Amino acid sequence: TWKLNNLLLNDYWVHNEMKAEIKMFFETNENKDTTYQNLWDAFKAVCRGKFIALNAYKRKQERSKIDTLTSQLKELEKQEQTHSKASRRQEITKIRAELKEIETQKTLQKINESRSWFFERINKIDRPLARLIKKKREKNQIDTIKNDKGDITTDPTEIQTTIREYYKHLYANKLENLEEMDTFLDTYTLPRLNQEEVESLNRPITGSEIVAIINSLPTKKSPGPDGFTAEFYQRYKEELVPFLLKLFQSIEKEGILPNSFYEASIILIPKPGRDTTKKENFRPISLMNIDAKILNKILANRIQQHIKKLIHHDQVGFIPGMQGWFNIRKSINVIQHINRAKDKNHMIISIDAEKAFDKIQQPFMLKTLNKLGIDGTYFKIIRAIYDKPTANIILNGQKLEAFPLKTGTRQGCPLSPLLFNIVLEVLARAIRQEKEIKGIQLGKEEVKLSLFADDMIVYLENPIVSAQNLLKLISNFSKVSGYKINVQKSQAFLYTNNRQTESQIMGELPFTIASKRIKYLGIQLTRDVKDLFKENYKPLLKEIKEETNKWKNIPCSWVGRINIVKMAILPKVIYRFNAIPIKLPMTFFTELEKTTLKFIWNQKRARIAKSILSQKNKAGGITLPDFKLYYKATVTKTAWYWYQNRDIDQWNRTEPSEIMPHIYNYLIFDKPEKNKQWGKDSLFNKWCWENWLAICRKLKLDPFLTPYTKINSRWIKDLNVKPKTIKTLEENLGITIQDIGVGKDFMSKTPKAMATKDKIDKWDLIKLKSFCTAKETTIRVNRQPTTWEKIFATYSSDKGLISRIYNELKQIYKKKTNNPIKKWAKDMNRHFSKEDIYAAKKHMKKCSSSLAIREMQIKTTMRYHLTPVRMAIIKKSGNNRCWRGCGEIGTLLHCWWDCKLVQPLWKSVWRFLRDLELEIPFDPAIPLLGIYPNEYKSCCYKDTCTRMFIAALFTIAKTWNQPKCPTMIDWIKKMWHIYTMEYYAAIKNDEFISFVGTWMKLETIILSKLSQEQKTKHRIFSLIG
DNA sequence: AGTTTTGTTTTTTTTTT
DNA sequence: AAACAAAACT
RNA sequence: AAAAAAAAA
DNA sequence: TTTTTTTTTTTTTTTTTTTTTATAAA
DNA sequence: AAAAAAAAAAAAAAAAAAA
DNA sequence: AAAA
Ligand SMILES: Cc1cn([C@H]2CC[C@@H](COP(=O)(O)OP(=O)(O)OP(=O)(O)O)O2)c(=O)[nH]c1=O
Ligand SMILES: [Mg+2]
Ligand SMILES: [Zn+2]
Repeated sequence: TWKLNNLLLNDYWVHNEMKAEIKMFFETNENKDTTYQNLWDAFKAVCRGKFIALNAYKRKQERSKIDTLTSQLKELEKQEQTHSKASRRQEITKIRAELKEIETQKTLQKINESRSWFFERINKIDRPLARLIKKKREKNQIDTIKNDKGDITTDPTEIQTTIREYYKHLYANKLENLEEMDTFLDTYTLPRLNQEEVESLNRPITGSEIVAIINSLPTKKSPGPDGFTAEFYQRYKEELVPFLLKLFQSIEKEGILPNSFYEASIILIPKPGRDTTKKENFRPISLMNIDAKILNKILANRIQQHIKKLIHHDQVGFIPGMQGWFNIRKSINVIQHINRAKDKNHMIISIDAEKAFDKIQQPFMLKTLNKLGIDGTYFKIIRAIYDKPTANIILNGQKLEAFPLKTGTRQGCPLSPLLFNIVLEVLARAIRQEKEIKGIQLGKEEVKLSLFADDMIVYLENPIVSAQNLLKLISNFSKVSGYKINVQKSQAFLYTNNRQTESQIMGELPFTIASKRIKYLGIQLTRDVKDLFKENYKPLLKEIKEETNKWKNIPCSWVGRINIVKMAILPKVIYRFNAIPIKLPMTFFTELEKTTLKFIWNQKRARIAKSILSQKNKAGGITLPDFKLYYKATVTKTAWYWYQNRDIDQWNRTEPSEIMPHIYNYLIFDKPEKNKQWGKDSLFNKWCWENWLAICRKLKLDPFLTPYTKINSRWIKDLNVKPKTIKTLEENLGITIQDIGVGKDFMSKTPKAMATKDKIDKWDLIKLKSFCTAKETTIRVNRQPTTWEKIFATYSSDKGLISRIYNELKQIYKKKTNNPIKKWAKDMNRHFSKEDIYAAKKHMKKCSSSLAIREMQIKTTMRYHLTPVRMAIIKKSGNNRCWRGCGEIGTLLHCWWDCKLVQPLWKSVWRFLRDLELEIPFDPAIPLLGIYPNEYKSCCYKDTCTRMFIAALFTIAKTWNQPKCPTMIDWIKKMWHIYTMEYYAAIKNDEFISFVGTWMKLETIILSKLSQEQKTKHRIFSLIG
């Protein structure tokens, strides 16, 4: 079965022929003998045909010379068989060499192109580095399976039969009891879309809407069974979009899809931590055609606009703008309530749906859509999509016969996640409505359910009655929906006053009782909240230690190892902070940094100080992650939710009410409270507040009355003023006191405000007028806001909040450090200005795109290398002499510049610089640091000079302690290696005009100095000429 | 008149289901 | 994390 | 070796 | 209930002690 | 020579006692 | 070498 090889899309001739035939197919064929649904499948056939004809012809053309030479040679050598002739034996000898020459040159180019690709990526957070830490990928196979007979057997046809028959059976059984489905849907109260929303769903698809979905498709994904890639649609979107628009208009009008839209390829994924050999345990992941996914993406985006009307905020999975940590913190707060409660009769139950996406009954799903009020062209298209889907299973690369998908949503489809949620929402609403399933009461809050996708947790009081009624309702839902739970795999915490009472409830109920802990959404919930640190954070330290211990001999530098910590460790650390932001002891951070540094410096003491690595300005953009500042950024982030005061955030309201419940709405940018006994038992919120204050006083802010103080605040309420006035001001004029206006602008800022001014309750203006015009009020409110205050007040999106706060914290806590560039200036007798020190830092960033070349420069400037002077101090000795043996004292400036063994190389480089007909002083700061005197600071030739100098640095460093001269030829080899890596990358990225500028002059000079012997031995030949 | 800063956009990997 | 472009401050 | 949302660099 | 004193914790600064054996390539 | 760690000082918040 |  064919696939498009994306490499063909690059090639100038291939593109021109395809663009020509796409025009020619549609102009010829398009008429009313054909439906557009048929015509689209006919187009794809012709297009797949032409790619095959183009690929084959291209491959012939590339081989034509060796084709000819091999034919011509064998002809002459058969002439040898009758009579053996000297001149022919010469001619045969000549050509047989040239055949071997061409085969060599093709081989080398393939190696150099591969090395060039790796040279761009090395030590970067990219697929190569990610693959280095991971084990070898698998090619999925079956050779042994466990049989319907109960046998473990290995016959190839018997496995193909046993797999297919099993998956065919899973999807086969569609329910038929439509009248019972209606009865369940009438039993309960459900939302409805209104006429404006429904009109939005059914609106005509447009050409601009299609191109936006094409632009966003994920590159480097497998194609569907027809073998066209996302890269194809992106390449030809100019031709394809007019015809695609005609396709979707025809589907809207008729509700008939093309036959290919139904097709999908199942590949079998083994589930984590379970048997391969059981057919029981695989996940079927589907590949669909890209044209069908374009349509399905259109429909999913439309319904996503409305989804918050349909789905209650107890569901956070798949929902835009929601967070999984919302459910984790809510659940921990409920568990604390039970721990505190004097009379215990309570249960917490974790439930998961078995094969949830596969077992949804499609007729129930379509009835649900109508009941919510979705009908018209949108419902018509959804019904067509489910009319007859089929799968083929691809096993060991072989394509099995196809079966119908009569249950389930399509498990690799963009529309399937939302459709599953809408169906599950019918059960969620029914549980909330039913009052003999009793929730837990937390002051003014009742809590019953939290959902994440198909994952469900339930909070009950008086479980003996309440849990039985829950099970009964789920049975009724199962009969109509198809949804099913495994009750034994469902885990519960049970709380009772006596052991007798526990034994009764356990006897009656089907659930598994967890004494210590339940794993949930990535974390451990504990039966007592005291345990949170022990179960979550202590295990996380132990797991990081083992992980770095395995990696300890991995072959990358300290630069690459820093990136490994960022890529692999940092995400799981942040996730745990965000789920459970409890006060952590200082020893936790001490152990985490010791472990991480010991890995980066390969169990040897650091070569560069962690102080210098702290800031991006220093060390060329390599930065070490600060775990304490990430912890502070996560704890402080909660304050953004307190200021927003959103009705969806029930997780924030859930902490112990005991003295006073409202206070968190009043804390931020609002007046200090005398009472200091709120939050006595707070797990999260009290620690958040203490961190917020400490940062504000570090900044020397007054946090308590600000340009962002709300009208809905204690400041206005301690003025004893009627809520009708408060609401009037917000309705008319906006929410901040600065929107009212203070001092001389009290209402006068707009006519709309003075239009408001008369309206308000008579005496309350005199109260307001006094406060708003007071001398202290004008001073505090009129000041300019800081960047810190803008984070919490200004932004309507929680998006990207940890990264903003962390960037502020790094400036607030910015430390002083030693500068290596100053020590260089002392090793030489010279002063570097601020402009010189700026040039050194920029150069260390901009010397290359490759981290390989950048690392070498960074090590040179930052004084990485050991010296005899340093080593004699360490060993407590007086033998500080140059290791090369020239007899002088081994300072760092001796080792790089001044040693007589190194000096002949540097003079060689200055001879080339005269052949480029530059002129530069002979000054160690230019090649080692990148600091030029004030004339040459501008010059265009610096990119050439940078390549010459960094090549010299490599040559000297390679024989650092050796009693021999660095040679000129080793220097030319390095400079030619860099030239080669840059050439293939410059083509791949279409940069060849830049490349020719830098290298062209230098390349001519390198070739002029070598002999033909040397050029042959070291394979030095032009890639430009 | 010149350089630095701030924001958006395109590309990588990891977390949950 | 990088690059590019727009606006303000030195 | 596919889908959705979220997070960081 | 309010104000002042005392005690504890955290963060920053300064001084003292210890190191590593060459490096880049892989 | 250079980096890290330990020790001491300084400041602010919280608690208890007195006015 | 650490991809497709
Ligand atoms: C992990 C994962 C999940 N999904 C979707 C589709 C199903 C739901 C539920 O997945 P679940 O872990 O419950 O598994 P489930 O299918 O419900 O089977 P069991 O719950 O193990 O019976 O999430 C997916 O599309 N891709 C994935 O890689
Ligand atoms: Mg499930
Ligand atoms: Zn020397």
